Amino acid sequence: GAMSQIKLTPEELRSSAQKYTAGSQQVTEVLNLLTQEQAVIDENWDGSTFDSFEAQFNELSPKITEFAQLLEDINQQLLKVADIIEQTDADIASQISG
Amino acid sequence: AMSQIKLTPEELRSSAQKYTAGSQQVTEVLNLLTQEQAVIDENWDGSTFDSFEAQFNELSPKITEFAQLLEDINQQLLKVADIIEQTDADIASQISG
Repeated sequence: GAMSQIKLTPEELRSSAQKYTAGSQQVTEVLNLLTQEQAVIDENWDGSTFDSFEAQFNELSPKITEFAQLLEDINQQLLKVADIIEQTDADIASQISG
Repeated sequence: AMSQIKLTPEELRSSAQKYTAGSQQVTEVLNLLTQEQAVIDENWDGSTFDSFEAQFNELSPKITEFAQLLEDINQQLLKVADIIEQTDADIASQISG
């Protein structure tokens, strides 16, 4: 099971996790910023010139939100797994006598 | 249809900069974490992480498309700013001359 299958240490799992949460946050910020820019362009440039970019942005936008959410979910899984593994090491050290 | 475009060339260019910067940032995150997904895959035997792998893989091409869209918007904003800037110059010269 996992104790056999996982080769990353708790520390390695935590270092990987940090990359995912930082990327989640960065993606969210980009999307939030450019959502505002899209609205500014829409309001301050009358007509249909950017209608196709508007539709494409709006179609992709929820995928970007999902991606940010996925990256954060992965951070949480890796942190939780790291804690379970670290406690396993401690429990073997305390409970096993060999 | 009004002809008026309320954003000035300078304003259009400031917005374009945000699109291309955002594009780069999204691509960097996808690059870094594509590589980290392969680390996890190689260092976690079996199928336990398979769903997170599938979820990442399904979204990845959309992320690449998004980053390209952002670059495309940048490019067209710069093009429109240049058209407007010439027009502004031609009107200013016409009125002053």
